[PDB]
Amino acid sequence: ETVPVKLKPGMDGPKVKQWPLTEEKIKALVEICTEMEKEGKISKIGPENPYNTPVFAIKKKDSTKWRKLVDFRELNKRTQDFWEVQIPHPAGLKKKKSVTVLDVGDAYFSVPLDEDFRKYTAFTIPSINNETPGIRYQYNVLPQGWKGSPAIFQSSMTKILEPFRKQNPDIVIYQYMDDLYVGSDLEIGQHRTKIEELRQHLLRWGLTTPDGYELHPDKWTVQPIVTVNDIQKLVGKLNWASQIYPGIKVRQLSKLLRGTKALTEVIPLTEEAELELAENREILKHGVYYDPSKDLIAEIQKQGQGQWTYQIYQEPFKNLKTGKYARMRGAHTNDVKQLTEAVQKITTESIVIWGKTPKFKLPIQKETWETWWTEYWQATWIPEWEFVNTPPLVKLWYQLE
Repeated sequence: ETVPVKLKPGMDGPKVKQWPLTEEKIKALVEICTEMEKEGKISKIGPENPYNTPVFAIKKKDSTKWRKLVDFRELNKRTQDFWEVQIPHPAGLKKKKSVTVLDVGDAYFSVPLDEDFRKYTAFTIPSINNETPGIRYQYNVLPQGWKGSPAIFQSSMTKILEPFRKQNPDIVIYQYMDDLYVGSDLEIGQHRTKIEELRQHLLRWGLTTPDGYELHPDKWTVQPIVTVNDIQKLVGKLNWASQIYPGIKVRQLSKLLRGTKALTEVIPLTEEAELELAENREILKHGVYYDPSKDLIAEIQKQGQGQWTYQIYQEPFKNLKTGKYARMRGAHTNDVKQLTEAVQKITTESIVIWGKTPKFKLPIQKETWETWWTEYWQATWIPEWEFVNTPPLVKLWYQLE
């Protein structure tokens, strides 16, 4: 029985023009869709259907095989709120040594979609070289990219993950849309095989996965701190921290390090050193509070060569996070391609940290972005974005600024 779903009250279905596509991407979309139809994942529809949603084709990682990407941003805004289902967002996830991202989207296609709602998923596939009108389809199954899919597939996913979660209590698995984020502190080799065990478990359920994507949230921000061998570790950490806090205490701890004492030797804790340790922990340890009910906003500025700066906030001037991205040496300069990668990363961070995608303000012209962005986009999701409003300067040769 299809889980009944409704649009938000007083809201109609999405109508969004389908953007023009390259012959190559079209030829891929046609072939992809022809097969989705044979499998009954989608069905042709008649002229009686007003609604439309935009579609494109991307390629993930090194894969030369095309993936279809539908833009549900409108539909998702207009869809009912599933929050009843949502399991508070894990804070520990961002702490983990390694976090891998799996695309579970294939799972959704085994679940039928409510017959009443299907009309709203309508999309148009342009023909080759626009020789004939485009063909319009809809979704008979939970589509990838629609916020309803994960909410409705929740119970089923929980069942699939249960055994592995029981078997690995120290591994955190968190889902956002079509992606499964698996964190852990395990040695990278151990972690990797844990992912592979997972992938083989999901495969037992018929759920197929593409090779994972490795993240190291450890390296996103600069971080707080934590036998004779151990006392050397501390002293080394304080000396390092000394270049930061001039008040860090050293000599008292150094006084205990004089000797031939072996690694095994256990040094006693003197009342002289403990003062330096308690005061050090004291210099170790505010910020701005994050409100789950509000929205995350991300502003991006271009710093002029390879450089881009960003801030993430809710109320202006109060920033939850600020950072910078820079173009690699030896990389061609393409501002859209670079900006596209920055947006995807900032989003990945927001997803991992607050479990939410920020609304973007992009330092670039609307036209440029909307033309190019799909070329460089590797993500299964798209955020909301807004372009700074200024007109670009148009100057002919014979004109003087």
